[PDB]
Amino acid sequence: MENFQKVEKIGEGTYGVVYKARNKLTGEVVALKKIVPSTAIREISLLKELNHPNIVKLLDVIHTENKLYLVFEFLHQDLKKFMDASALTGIPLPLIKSYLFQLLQGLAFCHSHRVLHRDLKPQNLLINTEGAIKLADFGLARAFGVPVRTYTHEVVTLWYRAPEILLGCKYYSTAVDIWSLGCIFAEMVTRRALFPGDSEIDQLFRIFRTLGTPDEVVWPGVTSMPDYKPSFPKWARQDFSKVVPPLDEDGRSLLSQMLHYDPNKRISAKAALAHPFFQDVTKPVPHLRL
Ligand SMILES: Nc1ncnc2c1ncn2[C@@H]1O[C@H](COP(=O)(O)OP(=O)(O)OP(=O)(O)O)[C@@H](O)[C@H]1O
Ligand SMILES: [Mg+2]
Repeated sequence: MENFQKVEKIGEGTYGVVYKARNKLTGEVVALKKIVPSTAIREISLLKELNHPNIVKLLDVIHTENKLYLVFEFLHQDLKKFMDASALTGIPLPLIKSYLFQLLQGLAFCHSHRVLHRDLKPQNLLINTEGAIKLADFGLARAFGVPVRTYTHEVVTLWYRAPEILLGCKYYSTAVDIWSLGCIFAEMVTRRALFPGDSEIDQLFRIFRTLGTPDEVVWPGVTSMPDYKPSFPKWARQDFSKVVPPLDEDGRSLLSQMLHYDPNKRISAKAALAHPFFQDVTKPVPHLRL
């Protein structure tokens, strides 16, 4: 790991600390994550073969001295910062659209190989100057664990967590990433998080107050999930037209099928790509200050 000069601490997070760095041989500019379990080594290593244009490439895995270093392709900005920069104005719809479409291609790819992200959030979505958006940190949650408290005391977000994970479903599927990207999609449109919980019960209860408390009608098997409680308050669903207002009906219709309560009814990434909302999809360039 001495083959890299550290330029700047990009950030810290669940697994470790990310630095911008330079290859002392190549001159290649990379993101170097400093995170070892053998199971975790083999799984990280098969992720190296998961290449796709909307997936941040894992250049190399440097395992030395009980220390693990993940060297990724570097991108100049994440979606959280692009969003904070665009607050006043909002992200134009055609770019939101391009972004959702490309993230769906990324998910269709990984899901077809049976790999889930499990932790999608605006900081894990990286963008460049040509209009591309890529998923970062795919596969890592299953390969190492997803802690309560991110490494540097920071608390991983729950705002994007699917309801079956919150209800203690042990074997959740690729549908959990479609739930999370739906919540991001909504947030790009409105400029405000859809479900900002600050705890697991608050998270749940914020989902219940917009989409209605789920029951055996909308979701067969829900009432015998491990953290389901018959004492949960019964709240009615609200309409999407109030939820993500500006969005047109193709957009709300796609969003509502991404937010289905039952993960077997939730749209897959491959069906979502054929949805009529994407009929006029283009690829615009964003306005970016590096
Ligand atoms: N490949 C990369 N290129 C450029 N910047 C990156 C890259 N990967 C990560 N960063 C940015 O570095 C910061 C730290 O990323 P990090 O993975 O540690 O945290 P996170 O995405 O916020 O949470 P999590 O640990 O769950 O991934 C975030 O701002 C991330 O967007
Ligand atoms: Mg990350």
